[PDB]
Amino acid sequence: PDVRPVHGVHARMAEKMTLSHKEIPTAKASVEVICAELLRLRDRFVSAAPEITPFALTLRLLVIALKHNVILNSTWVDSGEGPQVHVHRGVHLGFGAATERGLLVPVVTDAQDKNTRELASRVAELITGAREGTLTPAELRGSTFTVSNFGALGVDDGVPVINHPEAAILGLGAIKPRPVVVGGEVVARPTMTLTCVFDHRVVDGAQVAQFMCELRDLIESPETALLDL
Amino acid sequence: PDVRPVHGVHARMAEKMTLSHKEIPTAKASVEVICAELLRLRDRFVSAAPEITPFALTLRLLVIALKHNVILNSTWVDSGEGPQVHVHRGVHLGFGAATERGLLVPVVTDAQDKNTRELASRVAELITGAREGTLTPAELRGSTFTVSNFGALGVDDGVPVINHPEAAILGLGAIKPRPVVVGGEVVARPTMTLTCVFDHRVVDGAQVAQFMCELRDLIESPETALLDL
Amino acid sequence: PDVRPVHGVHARMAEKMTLSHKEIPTAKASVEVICAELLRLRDRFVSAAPEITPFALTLRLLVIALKHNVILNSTWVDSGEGPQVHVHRGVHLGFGAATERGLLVPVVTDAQDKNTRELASRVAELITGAREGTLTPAELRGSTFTVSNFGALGVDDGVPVINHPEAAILGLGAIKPRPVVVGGEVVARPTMTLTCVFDHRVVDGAQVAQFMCELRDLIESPETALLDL
Repeated sequence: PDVRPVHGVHARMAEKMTLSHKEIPTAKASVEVICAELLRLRDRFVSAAPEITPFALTLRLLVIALKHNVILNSTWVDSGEGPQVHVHRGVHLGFGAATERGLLVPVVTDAQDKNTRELASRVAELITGAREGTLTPAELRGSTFTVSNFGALGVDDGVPVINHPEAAILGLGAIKPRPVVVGGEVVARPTMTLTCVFDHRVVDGAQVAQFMCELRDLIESPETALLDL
Repeated sequence: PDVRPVHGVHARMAEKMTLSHKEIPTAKASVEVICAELLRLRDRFVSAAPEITPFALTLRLLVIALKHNVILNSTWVDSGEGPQVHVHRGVHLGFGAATERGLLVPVVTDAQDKNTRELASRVAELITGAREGTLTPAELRGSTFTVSNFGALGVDDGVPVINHPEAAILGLGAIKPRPVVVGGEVVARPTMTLTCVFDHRVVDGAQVAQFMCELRDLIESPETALLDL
Repeated sequence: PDVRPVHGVHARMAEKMTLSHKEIPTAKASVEVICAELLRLRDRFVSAAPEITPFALTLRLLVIALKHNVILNSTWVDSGEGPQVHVHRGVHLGFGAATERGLLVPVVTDAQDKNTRELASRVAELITGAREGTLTPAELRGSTFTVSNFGALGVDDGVPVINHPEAAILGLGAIKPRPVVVGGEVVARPTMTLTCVFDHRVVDGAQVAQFMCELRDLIESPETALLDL
């Protein structure tokens, strides 16, 4: 066989993947989301601000949903005085950026303090930075929740691996036209499947469902929630 | 961070989740099921007996399918004289009931001996009991198979965790109108995705497929199988 | 309980399932594939060569995709000089064949060297051999990649277990008519969901997406790629 020694970003990925597999009892919950209004909103602003993308808007709405479902942004801890869940006050949002040198996971520090435009600009800088290889050590660490946008790569739905010691990860399926029922009629709509993989020690099914339903409802009516645009 | 010590129902969940993750090599099989006839049957009886719900009817049809696919209701055993599968004669059916105090898993003991009406009434008592916190220790133990109804919480499809030492768990996705093809035409129907997660030491793919196909076919033509109504 | 001692093909399955669960940090990626052209191509040749099946054509197109995405056909190795990925030059394609005596996994040795007709004939011999119990030890070993055709058993989508020490497995969902959008219209098409489960130490998300998108595109326009017919 062609023998490839593993180093760098591959070695660390391989390390991080093994740690998660070993420690975290996972479960998964998925919801189908209609993205017509999301893309309409994008169309409204993309000329004046090209960084307002469906991905950026989704991350903004995710931050809102995490502020309302705090248990999703947390860590299981056993060190010391018995079993504890540490619920994090800051949302430091990791997201995958696939590059020539492999995938990197830039982090939006204190995403909870950012308005839609602020978040969109920062995500754009981080996407650019990952691609050009100019990210600092601080921009590649400290996440409390992570997103995997395999949809941008053409995957319809997927099951990503929790970024240890986080309690959950969100996978974003591909946005494309699919058939859905609206007012009893079969119609075409842009849609996507969201899949949350979670540490079932930390988060229960009722909690994940509440989070995902909220996220779906924000994305399906984003204009009011993003009234800071 | 906000530090939450873990006790009670959370602590036991966290314990049960860890045990399953560690021991069970899982695989998953899903089938899409059309629920038009299921809801029609419900409509026929819900006035005189409000406990005949789609969930209750689904559990009844699940019991029938387990009686016909006995390997699904079993336990992997290594204690003693080598590897054994213990196939259980009784179907003691656990199901999730999410409550203020977390999720509980009431159990229908000897579900195999119950007719549709008997099962529906018992499920209703158990749902009430979980909500009001009046379940006995005996009503929270002894399951041989478990159902997770994340569909009632709005989740379209999901991957639940096997309730150790059981061999499989069934997830019930949300029932809602979705597009399907019937006689070559695209039509709206109420549908749901069923997902079975199974111990692949115990159950093989042919066995899970046979079980799930039977369950689908019962749900899609339930009137004859539930001729004890 | 009815106590069943475990031997033979069941015992080895149980062994292989446990090994995979313990070692491999998995992730999963799925794509929906339209199969209209695949079945049209089959119709063209099934009279003169009954072994040209949708399954055989899918495996042929899979081999092509693996030749172009070599990392999918590989093994994680830690023995010796640190972490290595061994990329295999031969594609020795395992596939599930469910039989009276359980499931067997016949192997097409050097599948990369076979033309469409050669592969189709060999797959047919191997299906026959598994059913009649006439396979040699050599025809049941040495795979570098494995396929699980749970679709033939009626399963719409599934999550199979990697055949250790392989880096990935492909699940083939059931081919049937489902609604899809084509040129903005909701239409009926035969479709299937492909699910790849992969060792995330070996393969990254960009690599799996590239593989799966290629496989989808081959299946959706197979006539040119199978111009050796």
